[PDB]
Amino acid sequence: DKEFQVLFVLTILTLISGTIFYSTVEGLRPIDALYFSVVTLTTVGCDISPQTDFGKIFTILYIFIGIGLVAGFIHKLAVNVQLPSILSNLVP
Amino acid sequence: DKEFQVLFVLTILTLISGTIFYSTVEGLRPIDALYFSVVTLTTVGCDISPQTDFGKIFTILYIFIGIGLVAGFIHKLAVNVQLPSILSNLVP
Amino acid sequence: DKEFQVLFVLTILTLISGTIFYSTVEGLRPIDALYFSVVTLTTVGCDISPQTDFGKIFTILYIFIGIGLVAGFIHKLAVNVQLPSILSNLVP
Amino acid sequence: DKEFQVLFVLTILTLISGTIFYSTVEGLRPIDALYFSVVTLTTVGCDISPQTDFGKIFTILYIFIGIGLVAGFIHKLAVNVQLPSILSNLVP
Ligand SMILES: [Cs+]
Ligand SMILES: [K+]
Ligand SMILES: [K+]
Ligand SMILES: [K+]
Ligand SMILES: [K+]
Ligand SMILES: [K+]
Ligand SMILES: [K+]
Ligand SMILES: [K+]
Repeated sequence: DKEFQVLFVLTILTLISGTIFYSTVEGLRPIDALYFSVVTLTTVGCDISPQTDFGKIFTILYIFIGIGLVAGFIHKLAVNVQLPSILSNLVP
Repeated sequence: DKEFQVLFVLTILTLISGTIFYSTVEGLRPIDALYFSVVTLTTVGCDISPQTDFGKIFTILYIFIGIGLVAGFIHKLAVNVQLPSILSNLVP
Repeated sequence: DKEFQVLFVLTILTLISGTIFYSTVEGLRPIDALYFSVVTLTTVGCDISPQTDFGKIFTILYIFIGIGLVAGFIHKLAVNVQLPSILSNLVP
Repeated sequence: DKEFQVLFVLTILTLISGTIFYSTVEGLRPIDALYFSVVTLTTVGCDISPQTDFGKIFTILYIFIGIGLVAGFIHKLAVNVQLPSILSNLVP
């Protein structure tokens, strides 16, 4: 499934970029920076906000450019990969 | 309505898993753990974040795997079960 | 536009119910209770969480039953009512 | 691509309006006011809430009127402008 892999690669790259940015500029531990990237792009959010003007501007751009991609990835992780499995049982 | 029941079962199982995980690893009361699972997977969020690295990693995986499912469930709870009722009045 | 009015009425009723519930059980001012209802059902969220077990259970049910409705309402407020206006200028 | 530009213009105007409102009434720095507008309309949210009744009422209206628009803009920024680029490599 190429599109799955493609959306996966772009998401991975997006999250790597976010992890690097927030670990460097906002000073988060790598794991916390990946968490922040993930909850931002899925719109889940969390209890902290960037506190540098650079972090705020980057987050604005990051959100606008990443939400669509991660939403597409979540969609296919659910429908091209998850739906079939569901049918694997509910029909004999 | 099979698909409704199926989405319902998978959602229940997802939420049970989350309740168990967050009550065990993050140490939340069962009710708070279910709340956290629910607001996470609907992307509503809340004022607390996991504070163990295990909780953060699990939440990343949980979000990615659960959002699609709960969104589908919410869709059908609204359209295969809620829309008809609406027509039950607005047309004689 | 009937469906607009219908989605509007159901949303109003949903928000009224939320305002009453959160002003009574969580003890919020009416305006804060309406804010909480609105940011919950649009998944925007805010910096506070219900602190009674009754408020948490109600919010779980409220979210599951209301998000679909408000999403439909937001969709039509944007497409059956907002899109035409946009065309009102960008084409002579 | 006209629709892209149109959605872009309406989004810019929406965000400008939010920046002005929150910098004036809630007293946020311009950059923080734009951040608040952006995380509100993308439903990402943040760790602060308006504290004037005027800010709460405006945010209710702002959300209802803006979410649809920004969602459409995010969609096209991802599909009319981002998808082609993706094909630019994954096919020779
Ligand atoms: Cs959120
Ligand atoms: K901050
Ligand atoms: K959200
Ligand atoms: K929050
Ligand atoms: K934390
Ligand atoms: K959302
Ligand atoms: K609380
Ligand atoms: K506040």
